[PDB]
Amino acid sequence: LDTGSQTFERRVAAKEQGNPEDKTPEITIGEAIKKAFSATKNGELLYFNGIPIDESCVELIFDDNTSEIIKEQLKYLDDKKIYNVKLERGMNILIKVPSYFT
Amino acid sequence: LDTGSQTFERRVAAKEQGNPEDKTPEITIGEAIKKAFSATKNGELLYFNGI
Amino acid sequence: QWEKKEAERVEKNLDTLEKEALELYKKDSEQISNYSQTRQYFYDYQIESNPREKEYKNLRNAISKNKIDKPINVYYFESPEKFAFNKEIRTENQNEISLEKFNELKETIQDKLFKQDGFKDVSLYEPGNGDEKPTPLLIHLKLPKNTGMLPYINSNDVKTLIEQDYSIKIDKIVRIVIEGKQYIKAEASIVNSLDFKDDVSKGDLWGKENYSDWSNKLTPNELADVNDYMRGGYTAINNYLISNGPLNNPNPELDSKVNNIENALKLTPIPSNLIVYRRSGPQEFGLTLTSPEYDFNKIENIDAFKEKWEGKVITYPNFISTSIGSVNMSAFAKRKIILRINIPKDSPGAYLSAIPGYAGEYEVLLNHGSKFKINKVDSYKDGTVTKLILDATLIN
Amino acid sequence: EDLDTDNDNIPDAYEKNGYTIKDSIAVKWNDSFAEQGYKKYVSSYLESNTAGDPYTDYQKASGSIDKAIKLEARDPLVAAYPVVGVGMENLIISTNE
Amino acid sequence: EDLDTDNDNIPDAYEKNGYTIKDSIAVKWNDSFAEQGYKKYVSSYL
Amino acid sequence: EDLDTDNDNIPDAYEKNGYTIKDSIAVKWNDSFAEQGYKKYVSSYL
Ligand SMILES: [Ca+2]
Ligand SMILES: [Ca+2]
Ligand SMILES: [Ca+2]
Ligand SMILES: [Ca+2]
Repeated sequence: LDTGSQTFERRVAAKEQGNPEDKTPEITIGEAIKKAFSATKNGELLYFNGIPIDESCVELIFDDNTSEIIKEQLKYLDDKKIYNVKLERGMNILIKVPSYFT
Repeated sequence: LDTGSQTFERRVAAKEQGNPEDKTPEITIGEAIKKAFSATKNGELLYFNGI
Repeated sequence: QWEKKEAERVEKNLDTLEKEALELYKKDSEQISNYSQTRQYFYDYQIESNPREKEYKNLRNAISKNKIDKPINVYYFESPEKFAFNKEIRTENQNEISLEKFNELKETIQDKLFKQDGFKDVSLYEPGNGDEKPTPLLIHLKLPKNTGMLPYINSNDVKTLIEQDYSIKIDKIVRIVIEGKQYIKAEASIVNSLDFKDDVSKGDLWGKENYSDWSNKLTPNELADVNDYMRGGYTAINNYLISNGPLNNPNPELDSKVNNIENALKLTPIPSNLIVYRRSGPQEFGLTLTSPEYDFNKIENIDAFKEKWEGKVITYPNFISTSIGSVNMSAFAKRKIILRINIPKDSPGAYLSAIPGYAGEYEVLLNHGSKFKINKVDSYKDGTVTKLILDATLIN
Repeated sequence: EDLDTDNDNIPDAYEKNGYTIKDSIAVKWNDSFAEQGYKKYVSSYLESNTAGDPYTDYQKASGSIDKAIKLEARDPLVAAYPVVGVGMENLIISTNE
Repeated sequence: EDLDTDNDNIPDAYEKNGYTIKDSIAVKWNDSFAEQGYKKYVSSYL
Repeated sequence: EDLDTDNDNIPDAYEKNGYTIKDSIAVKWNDSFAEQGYKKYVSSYL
C-alpha cells in the first residue's frame, strides 16, 4: 500500500493450487486487502487510516503472471471487479494511492 | 514530570480501544499522574515531593 | 543454565550402579515406578529375590544422596482417579470444565489425606508451551526441608526425581486457562508420618523403645486382664462385642474387662503420626471367602467395591488388631484386603508386642468402636490374584 | 464437534466454519457479536501455523503474542512479518594522503 | 467463586474489582484498611 | 505456632519475637541462655 507518504507491505496466506490437503481458507482480493491493512469499511467504501483504498479510488499494479490470472478470471466471473477474484499464491499487488483525485 | 531541575519519565498502561477482550482497568489522567508519581492527595491538591 | 550445570555435575559423582538404576529408569519409568509404589506387599523371600530390588534401592539411595536445604515449590500433573474422583474432569480434547465437575471435585478432594508412594519426576516451574499436559489436574506441591531431589537429563531437558513418603493435603483448587484449555491448579501440602514398608527392624526397635515402660506404670489388674487377652481373651471379646453386645446383651464381666482394657490404653497415646497396616479378608466389608464380589480379578468387581466403600465411614466395635509391617505373613496369608490406616497424633493405643509371651509380632491395637474413613482404594496382583490395598484414616 | 487434529486448541469445525476468542478460549462464531467488536477467524485445521510465521493460530487469534505486533497480524491468515530496509543519507570520504 | 484465568495468583473478581496483598496473599479490598496503609490495586484478569 | 510464610526454616513467631540457633535448628529465645554466649536475632517473617 503506497500511500505516497509511507508504505506498508503485507503477506496474506493463500491456498496451494493442486493439493487437496491444503485446507487454507479461500478469500477474495478485497477481503485480503481489508484484513492485511485492518481497513475499516463503510458500506462499499474501504477506509485506511483516513484514506479510501477501495477499488475505484486507487491505482492497482501487478506483475505479469498476477495480471494474467486476474484478467483470465475476470471473464469466467460475473461483476468484473478486481476485488472479487480470490488471491492465488504468488500474486503481487501494489496499491498506489493517487496524488490528486476528485 | 519536569520540576525544573530533575525529570521523571513514566509509563502507564492504557486500554486498547477497539478490542473487547482488553480488560485493562480504565483510569483518568489525574489518577494516572497520582499513581505514577506516588503523589500525595489532600482533597483538591496533589503533591509531589514538596511541589 | 543452573539446573543444567548442577544436573550434568551430579551425573558424575554417582556410583556406577546408581547410574545404572538412573539409566534403566529412562526405560522402565512406569514399571519401576509402580514397583516402587507396591514393592513392600510381599514375603521377604519374595522381596530379595525380585530382580528390580537392586535398581530400586540403588535409585532410592541416589535420590536421598542429595537432600535440599530449604522448602521448594514443585509442579506436576495428576489423574483425577488418583484422588478417588472416578469420573472425568474433561477429556483432554475438550477445552472447558463445567461448574458441576468443579463442584464435584472440590467436594471429593477437600477432606482426605492421600498417602503417596514410590518415585516420581517433577518440575520446578509451571507447564508452558511444548510441555506435555495429559491430565486436567495440576498439583502444586511444597517439598520441605531435607527431601531428596535428583536432577537428571533426557538429553534435552531436566527432571527432578523424588521419592514420596509423605501425604498430600489439598488446600484450594482453581480453574486455570493455559493455551486455550481449562486445567485445575490445586494447592497441596504434606502431613508427614512414619511407616516401615519393608525394613521392619526399625519398626520393632522403635516400638520396643517407645512402649517398654508402658508395661510398668499401671495397676496389675488390667495387666492380668490383657494377659488373659493374650492367649484367647481377645477371641472371646471379639465373639461378644462385634455382635453389638452392650446395647442389646449386657455381658457383665466381659463389659467390665473391656472397660478395664480400654482405660489401659490412654496412659500415653501413640507418640507420633504413623501409617499402620491391617490385613483383612472379605469379612470386614460383609461378604464371604468366595463371594462373587471376592473375584476382584476383573476390574469391574474392583469398581463395584470402590463404589461400595471408597469415601464412607467404617466402624469396628471390636478391638482392632493391626500390624506395623507391610510384609505379608502366612497365618493370615490370602486375606485380600489391606487397611493401610494413618493413625494420627493423640491416638489411644499401645504396642501390644512389647509384652513378652504374646504371639502378636509387630502388632498394635487401639480403641473399640473406632472410625475409619476410606479415602482411597487400589489393587495389586500377587501371582494371578488381585489383592486390594485400602488407604483410610483413623479419626476415632 | 470437538476433535483437534493439528493440536493447537481450536477444534476442526470451528477452524473451518468460523470462530472467535472469548476469555482466552475459542468459541463458535455467532453473527450477533460482530457489533460487540469481535472478529471472525478462519484457519487451516491441518496446520498450527497457517500463515507460516512463528506463531500458532491460537497465539495470533487470542492476541497472546508480542504486544508490539500490529493488530493486523492477529488474524491467522495475515502473517506477522517484518520488512526492513536501509537508506543512505550522506557519504564521507577520508583521503588518507 | 474463585477462578484465576491468567494464572498469576489473583482471582478474576479481585483483579477486576480491587484487591490488596496481606501476608503475601491477595485479599478482597475493604475500604476500612485504606487508613491502615494499604493501597487498592486493579489490573487485567486476562 | 510453627508456620513459615517466607520459607527460610524459621517460624513466623520466632522471627518477630526473637530466636537463636542451637544445633542447626532455630529455637525460641529464652533470656536465660544469654550468658552461655548466644545472641538474640530478629527478622522479617515475610
Ligand atoms: Ca485445530
Ligand atoms: Ca489450525
Ligand atoms: Ca488473575
Ligand atoms: Ca520464616
